[PDB]
Amino acid sequence: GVTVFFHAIILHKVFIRGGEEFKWLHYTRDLGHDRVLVEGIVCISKKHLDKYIPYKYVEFIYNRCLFIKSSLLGSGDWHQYYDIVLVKGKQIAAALMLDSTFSILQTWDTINLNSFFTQFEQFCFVLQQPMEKEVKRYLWQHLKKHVVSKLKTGLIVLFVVEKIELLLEGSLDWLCHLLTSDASSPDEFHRDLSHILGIPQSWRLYLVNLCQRCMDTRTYTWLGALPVLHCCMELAPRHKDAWRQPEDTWAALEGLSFSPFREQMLDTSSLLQFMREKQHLLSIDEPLFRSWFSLLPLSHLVMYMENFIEHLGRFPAHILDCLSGIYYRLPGLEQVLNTQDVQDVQNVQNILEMLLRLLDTYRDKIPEEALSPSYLTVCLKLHEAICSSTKLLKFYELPALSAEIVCRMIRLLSVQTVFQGTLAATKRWLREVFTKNMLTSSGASFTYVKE
Repeated sequence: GVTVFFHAIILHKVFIRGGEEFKWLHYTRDLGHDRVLVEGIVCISKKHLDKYIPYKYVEFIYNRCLFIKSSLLGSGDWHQYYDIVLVKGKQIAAALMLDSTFSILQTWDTINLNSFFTQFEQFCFVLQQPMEKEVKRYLWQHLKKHVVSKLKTGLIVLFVVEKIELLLEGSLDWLCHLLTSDASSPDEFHRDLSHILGIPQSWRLYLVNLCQRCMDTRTYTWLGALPVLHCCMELAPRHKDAWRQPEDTWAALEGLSFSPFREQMLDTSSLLQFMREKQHLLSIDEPLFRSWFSLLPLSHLVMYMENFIEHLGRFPAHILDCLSGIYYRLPGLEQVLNTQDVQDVQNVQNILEMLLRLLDTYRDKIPEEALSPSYLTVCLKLHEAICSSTKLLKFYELPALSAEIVCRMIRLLSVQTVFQGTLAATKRWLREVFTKNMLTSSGASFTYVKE
């Protein structure tokens, strides 16, 4: 037989009766609050599964209907809830459902986890189609109260809110802090995440819908949660032309539109402060750095390479990523160089000087397993842009720095073609810059003082 556990809300004796599929109970705990929760167990045949089995309580209806659906039955027991014998009862029963379904998470293990998942799926199937802002608000209340081993509960809360379509109304902070792993080690992170992510479920989609929020609502705590998403993403390895990968893949932000948030986030100082607080994350998840490099505007990229110079010293294979990131910003760079604003051009010069610092300082430290010649090409791209947008002569330092980057990359190691392209771009820049002769008609003075 397959068993069903009916619950109900309201001396007298209650009885369970209906169709003869089983013609014509016990006290659980009298909550108080002017109500009692009365339950009952009954085991029906094993062939009556997924069949309508209307029932009754002797009940006042403002016939009930059961569906023991074979798609949600686990060990073989079903749990029917929310039976009342309205909105007030709905809220009370939501509270009790939350408490009951979380009373199984005591011994975090695959067994109790799957039991919780099965009970939740069953009851929510019964709930969403029984045949509501207040309900969502009160459920958020009880959830926050019951919850405030942190990563598992964060993922569980995320799964729940996505199942109950409970948007995080103004407090993404708390859930993103829960999903933020204080673990300073990668193995510990994977250990905390595995027992809960190994379950077949839509973790990636939930995390992506959580990350899109906190970006469309203009916040930053979600960054600390990016690592988890990455474990759920199962990203692919880099190839011979990693530069050809889109910015969303290379940055490990698939399914997220970050360019709008990147360009519309008006306070990047707090972003960098949050980052520096959670710098340990960079060690447990490699791509995180990249992701961050992708979520920062071109005006606050040097600070990101400076504050986290130590990490790059521990992880020099990230230096190259910087270049890649800058490549994915080429338009903006050009948008800045095609103009003559000294501040932004100077920021770009600073960026390139920082990249040269990284190369030289950490020239004797990069791991040959991450030093692909693709970056050479990437560098060349950069050069071309710096030589195509930089029209004035008082900005030779940027073509010079680009050529120096190419030189250091070649020294780190096709090559001839990249050198040809670099020389060609330099000659083109000199041509489009030196349009008049070097010396005056008399020859006494030069035309361009800086030639």
